[PDB]
This record gives sequence, structure tokens and C-alpha cells, in this order.
Amino acid sequence: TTIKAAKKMVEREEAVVWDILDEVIREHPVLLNRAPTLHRLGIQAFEPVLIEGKAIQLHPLVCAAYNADFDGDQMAVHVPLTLEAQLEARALMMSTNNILSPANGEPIIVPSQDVVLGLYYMTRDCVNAKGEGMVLTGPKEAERLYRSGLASLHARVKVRITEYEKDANGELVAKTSLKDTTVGRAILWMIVPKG
Amino acid sequence: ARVTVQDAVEKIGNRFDLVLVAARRARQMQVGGKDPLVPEENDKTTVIALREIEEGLINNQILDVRERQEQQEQEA
Amino acid sequence: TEFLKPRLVDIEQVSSTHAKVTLEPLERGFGHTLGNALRRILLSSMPGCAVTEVEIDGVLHEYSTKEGVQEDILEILLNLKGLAVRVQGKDEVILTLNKSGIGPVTAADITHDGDVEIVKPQHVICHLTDENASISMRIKVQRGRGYVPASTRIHSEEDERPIGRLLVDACYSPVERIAYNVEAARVEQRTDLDKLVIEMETNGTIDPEEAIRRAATILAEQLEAFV
Amino acid sequence: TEFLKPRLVDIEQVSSTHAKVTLEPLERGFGHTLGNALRRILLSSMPGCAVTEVEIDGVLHEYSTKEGVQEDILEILLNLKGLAVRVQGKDEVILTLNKSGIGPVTAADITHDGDVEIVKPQHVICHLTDENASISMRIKVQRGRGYVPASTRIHSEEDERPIGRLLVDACYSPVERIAYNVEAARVEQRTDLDKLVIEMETNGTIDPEEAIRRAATILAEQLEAFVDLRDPILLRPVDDLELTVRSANCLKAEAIHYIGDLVQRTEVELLKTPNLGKKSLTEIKDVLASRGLSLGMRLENWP
Amino acid sequence: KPLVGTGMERAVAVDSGVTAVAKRGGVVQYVDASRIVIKVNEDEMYPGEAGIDIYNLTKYTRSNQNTCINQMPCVSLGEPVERGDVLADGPSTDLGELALGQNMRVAFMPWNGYNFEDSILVSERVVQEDRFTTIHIQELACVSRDTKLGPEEITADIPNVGEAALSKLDESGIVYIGAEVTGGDILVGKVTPKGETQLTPEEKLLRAIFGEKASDVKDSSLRVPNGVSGTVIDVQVFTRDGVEKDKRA
Amino acid sequence: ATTESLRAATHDVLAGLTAREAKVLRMRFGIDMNTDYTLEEVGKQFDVTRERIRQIEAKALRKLRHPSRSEVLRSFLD
Ligand SMILES: [Mg+2]
Repeated sequence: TTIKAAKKMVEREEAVVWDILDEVIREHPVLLNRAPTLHRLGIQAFEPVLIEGKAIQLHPLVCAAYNADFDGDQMAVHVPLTLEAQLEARALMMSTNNILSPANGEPIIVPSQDVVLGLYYMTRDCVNAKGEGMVLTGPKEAERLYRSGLASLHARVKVRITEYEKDANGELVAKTSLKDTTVGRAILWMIVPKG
Repeated sequence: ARVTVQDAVEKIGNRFDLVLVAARRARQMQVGGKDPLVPEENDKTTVIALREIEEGLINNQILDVRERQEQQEQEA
Repeated sequence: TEFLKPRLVDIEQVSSTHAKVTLEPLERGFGHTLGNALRRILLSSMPGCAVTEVEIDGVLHEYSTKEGVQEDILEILLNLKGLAVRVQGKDEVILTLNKSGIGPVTAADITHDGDVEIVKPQHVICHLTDENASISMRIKVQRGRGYVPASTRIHSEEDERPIGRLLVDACYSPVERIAYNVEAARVEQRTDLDKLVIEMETNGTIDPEEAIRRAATILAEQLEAFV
Repeated sequence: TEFLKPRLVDIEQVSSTHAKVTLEPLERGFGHTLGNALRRILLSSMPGCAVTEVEIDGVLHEYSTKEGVQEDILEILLNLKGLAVRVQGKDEVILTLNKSGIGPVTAADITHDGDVEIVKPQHVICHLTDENASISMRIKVQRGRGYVPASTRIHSEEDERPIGRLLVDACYSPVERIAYNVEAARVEQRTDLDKLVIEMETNGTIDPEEAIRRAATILAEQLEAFVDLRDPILLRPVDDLELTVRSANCLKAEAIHYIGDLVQRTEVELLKTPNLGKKSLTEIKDVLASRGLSLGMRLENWP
Repeated sequence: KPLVGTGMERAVAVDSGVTAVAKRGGVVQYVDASRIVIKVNEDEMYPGEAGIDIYNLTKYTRSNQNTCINQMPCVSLGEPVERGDVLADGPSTDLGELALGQNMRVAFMPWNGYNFEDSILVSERVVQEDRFTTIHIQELACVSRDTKLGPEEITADIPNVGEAALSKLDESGIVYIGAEVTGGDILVGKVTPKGETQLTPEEKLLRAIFGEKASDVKDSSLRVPNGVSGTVIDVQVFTRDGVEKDKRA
Repeated sequence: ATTESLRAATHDVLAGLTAREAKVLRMRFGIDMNTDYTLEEVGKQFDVTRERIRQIEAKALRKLRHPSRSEVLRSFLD
């Protein structure tokens, strides 16, 4: 009804205020900020979700752009209020707007230490290679025989991979051939897009 | 336009005038009483204004003639 | 004794057989359990029919090239390994490929039987390069379970085979790559519950949301004598 | 080779705590899937009995001391949650424990009923060091699942409970460590079938024969959704219409107690009513139309 | 118990002073939760004493970092404790050895990127077994200063609040000992007599319509900070000379 | 919030008062006016006998104190 009735609904933690907070928290970016920031990518916007706990779950890909390892760093979270600042947060300083760094052309929002270790374990090859001799149909059979346990992540086999390149003005061409590779490179190629 | 605004910035041309006319459209959507050209599917007016931007229906001169038509309708 | 069941499913079908099935809500930690208990039974213990052997009669190795073909024998063996076929009456059903002249050998120039129903005939197998370059092979479709590779059967089969009998990588289950990611979806009082987004791309002869029900009733038959 | 179903063929009991149950027979893929599924659902979501609320006399808060008890009562709540009780019949029970004399307060002297059973009577709880100052408390055992802390139960229960009722972290999961191994089964017609023995290291408050039948039941209910699916206006008084009292004060003479008795009124009776003849009847119709009603609206079993 | 040690753990407790130190060694006679009575033997017995060294163990007092200090008794009843040994472990000790934390199974492996840049991924058993739960004793001094517009009384009748918020209070407004308060509730009802501030005409119309008559009593009671749950362990009351005491003090 | 939302609520509710009772009540307390007036000062503009303004104020009170349409005004007591 009024403002203080909603305040008493907030102070007593009603069930419906969590649903209305989930409604108001979506399509509403918020600015995450490390103190003190190191560069321009030490503060950028984020579209938050609602979880439990009393802390902010930060996306791991942008912690290198923060240079803020998980040492209990006191991050400030700033709310853009009006629609000018809300669309300025969503369309310009969201992390989906900048995959490169303002310092160099190399991405500082690159896959960091844990995920690059997992990817290096994915793209590694062996000589023993207990899934030897089986020819994989593509990324699909590669992830299938890795997840079924009959074949390992290290197998120097031939994989028919569908690849695309925009040699024309944005026109991708379809081609598939056999390449000397491993299974985990094809499982990464399942996540790699067409271009 | 929830995860990608690159189609919007390549159909408009730059970031600042795009987000200025998008905020103008959202201000005309919030208290102006205008109807959205994009379906809502449980979204706030900001990403609706961004989806109207990336659909090619909202631009600078398009919003200019859109508010000029409403001004000529109100002043008649 | 409550045992809270999900309410909304909202199957999202991208292609003809890319029915991404979601499930909301579950209990605390049932998301990974129900995502891994259904994935690996589609990987290893799902019955279906595919090609196990081949009788090309003139190619006896996987790397030895032949004549009248465009690609190598490994590529056409891989195209034969991915085949949307399903038989009803018998289990070890033998087919025959017949292609003459000059043209791309698709999945329609093969001799099918009454119990053989091809769902995807657009699967390209070979390409006839030379003029009047005929080729012929026997397609041995055997019913299997999950997946068995060529390395687990090339050591057991020690008996002498004629010139042409090779071992096809049999994709014994009719499902393709199965994967899942557990997203944290909330109810009005709890957030420890989790959504189960099952992203399943699938080949022919089976619908993905029907394959969900088939795996569910298979795992229920695995726990039928426990209540 | 179409399908194959396992069966609980042996229930091995090393002691009251250890239990090596096995499943036989399973396939190549069924040996590792049924072991991973039944271990996870029995670990967390297992309906057990834990300690929730304990009210000790003489003390007021859970960080308080007592005479001749040799330990803080916060430590007593940490061993009551590690104390297993087998409450079979009822879903909740107020277990009381009394102990006098110098000695350790074990679980063998609990004043208990017949429906419950303390499976570990030698579990250390307290150490009474005074004969004059005895120890006495109530234990509110609850039948729940998973694990709920003390802060979560007070957020969903806003009742008026008295002081001294100390909230204890309800560790409803009775199991501690569960293992499973995939070996080769002994089948004469098919050697490639796999056996699966489940090492269930838990406490005595759960039957391991019932623990398999309860864990496989919950997974069947989750697969049940997998395989099958995919007038306040008329109950109002008279005065809340904000009606003018030129006609509202006169309709109370004959019969007026609800708003449902006013829509059943007729115009010829209001014509005989004073100050309700011609003009104010239109005002009554207008204030009824302001709420959506009208004159002569018949109600269908209002009181 | 600290599993991996250094050898310094057997002396840091005895040298810190927060534990019950053995000034005179003997046989344990009677051990309570708040005190330990050790019976001194004949070799360490003085003729000018009573042969009994009672150690008044400090209960749950406040530290300088808003955490607990509790001298828990660790020795059993009827065992000899010699000179310079331990009788009661302090807040972060165990049997004379420095119990800084807890020991549990740790695995140096990645799990779904949760341990991304040296972060901790815990199980449920760190709070299911209450292993990492921690007592935290804070201080909140509800101070009743005396301004010009009347001194601050400590009463129970507070306007603009519900009866359920005042349900855990007495007639003095203070919580009872052991009241499980939640973040946002009032722990001590300490209202101030405010001056007659000039109201807006809308609130004057609201006072003219209904019976809402906000007098000089003002809701300035120091509440519980939000997010902080827990109970109360002690309510220390102090007063000035010449001031009467209510029933709670 | 309430110092403007209650003003908007009185401007919405008292606009429904379709006579001079709202016009003599807005200057009875000072709503949308500069100087707060008593019954005598609002009398010389309209109704010089004080008890007429008092009786119309009591009539507006009896109209507004009922929990039928001023419930949004009733919720502002906190
Ligand atoms: Mg740092």
C-alpha cells in the first residue's frame, strides 16, 4: 500500500519480496568495482543474479582484468539508478561489450590460470593413448567417448571436423576433412563457433 | 539484446548516440506511456529499448519525428 | 516425507532432434545426480542399432586406399558409422550398397529390407569420381548397447577373416552427444535448489524428449525391485 | 540381452555401524551408474533423526555454565547431534534425560519411550562431577532430510517460543562415508556382468536394508516427472459504501445488517421508506454502480 | 586437536597466560565448567596456605576483535597434574596445545572452477558437524545521555512498532537472558524525549483524522544490526549516583 | 518518501471532495498554502461563523475516518 508497509515487509522478510527482488534484479545491470582499481577494467558493470550467502559471485574470466585474486578483496557494488545510467551500464560498460584491454590488443579477459590449466589438460596428447585406433565422427563422438569412460582425453586419432571460414564478405563455407589431432581438441571445437 | 549489443552498434554506428537515443526511448517508455514494439517476456524497459534499437526501428531522426508527431498531435 | 517434484519443463527444440529439456525445481544436489545418472546411461547402457562390420571385399585395412572413391576408406567408414537406422524384427540385419555411374553416393542408394526404416537419407557416404565407377559393400547392422569401440573387439577377434571384413566403430546407442549444466534456480523461499538444463543433440530414429522417457523407464526398471 | 534387473542378494553386517551391502547383477554401464546414483541420493537426502531443540533447566542460553557439569553446555549440543536415535513410529518425540551422581553422562540412562531406540548408549554426552547438582534436559528429535542450520529454521518459524529452547544444527543425514566398488560378477551364462558392493559406513539409526529401499524410492519419484510428463464484495456491511445518511439512516429501521440485503431490496419498498422516494434512489443506484453492483441484484446463497 | 604441529605448541599455551596455568602441581579434586579445583600435593604444599589452588576460569567475555574467549576445562576428574602443565584450555587451545583451527580432508585439485584463483570450496560437513561455526561476542552499549529536552528513559511502551517485536522484552525493554534475537529486532527499548518538531500539514491532517498521536517519545532505541543473529549471554547495567533503578537493573 | 506521497494522497482523496470542505480544509492545516489559518481566518473568506467550518470539518472527519476508501490514508499511520 505505502512505503513504510513495504519497509515492514522488507524488515520482516516476506516471501513475496524475494520474488519481486528477482523481478527487479533482472534486466538491471549493476557496477562491480574493486578498490583500489588498477586500470579501466578494474571496474565494469554486471547483470546480477540472486543467490544465497552474503558475498558477490564474480565471473572468473574477468578477475584477470580486475587483477583481483580471491584474497578477500572488499569490492564495492554501485547501483546505476536512472535509465540513462542503466543503459549506459548495459550497453557500454558491461563485460560483454569489451573482450580486449585498453592497454594492449591482447585480451586481459583471457581464460585465467585454472581454466587455462583445464584447457591445457584437454588439448594434451599422449603416446600410449588408450583410445587408440578409434576414428571419431566429430566433436559429438569425441565428447561421447570421453564422457563414457571407454576412451581417455589423450588420443592421437583422426577426427572429421566441420570447419568454416568467411573468405567472402561474411559468407561462411562448409568443409570437413580428417586432421591429425586429439579428442579433447574436438571437444573444445564443440564449444568453438563456426568462424 | 540481453547478451549482445554489437548488432545494434554496427547498425547505428557508435556507442554514445546509440545509448543516448536508447535512453530517450526508454524515458519515453517509462513515463511517456508509449507502447513497446518488442514483446516483453518478463523484462525491464531498458533491454526492451535496446531490443528496439537493434531491430532498426528506433534511431535518432526516427525518435525525432516520433516525438514531433506527438507534439503536433498534442498542440493541435 | 515430502519428496518435492519439479513443475515446469519447457522443452526447447532447436533443430529437428535438438530438444533441450530443462527441469525446475529439484532438491539440494539432485541436479548433478539426475544429470549424470541420465547421461551415462545414454552413453553406455542404451540399446539401439548401428553398423558393426563391413564387407567391402577388396579393402582389408583402414589406411589402404581404393579406386573409384573420392575420399579414403576411413572417411567412408566414418560416414557408415554415423547412420540413422533402426530395425524392428531381427537384430543382425545385413544390407547392401549399390551405386553405379557418376554421382555422390548418399544414404538412399542402399538395399533396405522390410524392417529397415531410414530416417535420414541425406547422409553423404561417397562420391563417384570416374565415369561408370561402381562400388559395392555389405552393411552389417547389429543391435548393441551404448558404445563398443574397435580396440575392444580387435583383440578378441583372433580368427581368420576374408579380404574385406573390417571393424566399424559401432555407435550402439541411437543418441548423439549428451551434456548438461546445473544452473541455480530459486523458489520463493530457497535458493539451494537447482535447475537441470539437459542439452541433448540427437541423431535420427528417436526423439530426444522420448529418449528422456526411455532412459527414465530403463533406470526405473533398474530400481523396480527395490520398493 | 535386452534388459536386466539387479537385486539385493546379500546384506553383510560387520558391526552395528559398518554395513557392506551389495547389488547383483549389473551390466557394464549399469555397474558404475547405479553406484554413483545410489551413493549421492543416500548421502544427503536420507530421512533421519537429529537433535533440533534442547531446553536445559537452570541455564538460560547455550553459552552458559552449570554447577558440576565439567564442560560447557555448547559442547553437549555438539555431541547430541552426533548421537543417533532410531525414532520409528512418531515423527517427533520429546526425549528426556536425567542423571545424578559423579560420573560420565552416557546415553544408556535416557528416560525414553518404546517407539525410540538409542543405538549407541556408550556415546559421551556430558560428565557430571557433583552428586547434589544433577543434569536434566529435554531433547526435541525431529524427522527431517538433508541438513538445516539454526538460522534457517528461525526464518521460517515466526511463532512465540519461550526462552532457553536452544536451537541445534539438525544434521538430518545419518550417514558419514559411503563407498562403492565395481567388480566382476559371478554369472555362468554371461561373465561380463558386473557386481557392485556398497560400503555403507553410518550409525545404527538407519536400517541399511531400508536405506537402499528409501534411496531407490526417491529416485523413482524424480523419474516419475521424467517418464510421464513431457464474493468479498457481497460479504460487506452497509456503512462501507460511504453512502449519504439521508437514506442510509432510514434503511436501518426495517432490516439492514449486510450489503447483500440491500441489493435484494425492491424499489416499491424504498418508495414507502421515508427520504428514499425519487432522488436518493438514483444516488443509491449510483453508489452501487461505483462498486459494480446495481439495484435489484439477486444474490445466490449469500449468508 | 592440531594434527600437524611444530613442537612450539606445547609451550605457547602455558606461556600465553589465557589458559589455566599450573602454579602448584598436584591431583585433580573437582573440576567444574567455570572453575577447576586442583589438590596440591605435599611436596609443593605451603604451611601458610590451604593446599588448594582454585582457578576461577574466565567465562564468555568480550575480546578486542568481537570474538569469544572461553577457558574450557579439558582435564578429566581424578588425574595428577604436575607443575607448569595445563588444566583448562583457552579460546584457541586444546590440552595445552595451540588449537588455532580445525583439521579435515583437503584435496589439491580443481572442481568445476570453484577453486579458481586460490579460493576455498567447502563441503557440507564443515557446518553440518558444526566444525567451522564460531561464537562472536560483540558489544552494543545503549547509552541514555541527558539532553536539554528531558533525560532518556528506558521503558517498554514504544510507538510505531508491533507487539511481536516487543514480545521478547520486559517492562524495562531489555531482552531476557537467552533471548534468541534476529537481525532487525529491538534488543533494548531506549526511547528519547524529543522536542516538539514542526510537522508537515499532511501529518497534521493525519493526526486530526485518526488517533495516531505521536507524543514526545521517539523511536531511537538501538536495534540489532541486520544480518546478525544469535542469543544474548549477559546484560551489564550501569547507572549514575542519585538515579533510581528499575526492576531489570 | 512519505512527505511527498502523503501530499499526493491528500491531493488525490480531497479532490474527490466536490465542495468547499476541501477548500476550507487545505488552509485549516496548511496544505498547498503558505500561512496556516485558524477557523476565524478561513471564516472571513467564506463562512465567518466558526462553528460552520467546525461542523463541515467534523463532517469531513466522519467521511474520512471510515475504513472504506481512506484505507490508503489509514496505511500512512506508521
Ligand atoms: Mg588483493
